[PDB]
Amino acid sequence: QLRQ
Amino acid sequence: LPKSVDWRKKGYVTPVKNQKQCGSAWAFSATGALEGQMFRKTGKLVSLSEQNLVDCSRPQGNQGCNGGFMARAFQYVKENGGLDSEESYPYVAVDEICKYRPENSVAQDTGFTVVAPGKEKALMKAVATVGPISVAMDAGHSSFQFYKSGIYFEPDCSSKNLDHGVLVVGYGFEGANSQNSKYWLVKNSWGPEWGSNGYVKIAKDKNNHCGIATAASYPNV
Ligand SMILES: [Cl-]
Ligand SMILES: [Cl-]
Repeated sequence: QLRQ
Repeated sequence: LPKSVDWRKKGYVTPVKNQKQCGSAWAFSATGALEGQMFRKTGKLVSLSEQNLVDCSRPQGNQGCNGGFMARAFQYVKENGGLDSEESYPYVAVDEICKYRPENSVAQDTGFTVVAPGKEKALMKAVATVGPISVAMDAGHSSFQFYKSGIYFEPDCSSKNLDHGVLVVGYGFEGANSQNSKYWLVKNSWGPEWGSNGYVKIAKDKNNHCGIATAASYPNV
């Protein structure tokens, strides 16, 4: 998962 | 087992890295675990290459910046015979040509060990006796994005539908009672600016919160  | 464990205090863990806009958390989780096992085997802490995993492990079923799995990464290092250092094969956060060089390899593994699925006490034992452990979690929450301090506990967390790979570097507890207010010490790959210097305390022994013990593994070196 990515940093949003 | 010990009441608390922190492999960072023993030299097993590299500083926090940043996957940036690439779905490569699985690779940082895998390099973190391999970093701690190579440290236990040799006494040298060497940062390993996530880019090497992203560019070269599609045959094992990984998809570079579109996702992957730590066990597939340990399978690649085994099948491949090695893994390059971060210094020699730098991270650029995009899918590129596999440039694996054996002469730059600083790690190897013979396969991996899986922690019994869903068992937090089994993960506790692996963490205490082995070193940092790769784990999958459900990180798909604004509360996780903006985490800063305290034991993270999110009602919307799933223990079965997971979307992020991270590294358990230890566990501990708050207060004087070691049997309550427990937490997993987790290294993330969102930079040291995210969370608490790049880390997060995730509720422990609260029914496998966010799935930390659902898909845990470590490389055999
Ligand atoms: Cl990711
Ligand atoms: Cl995995």
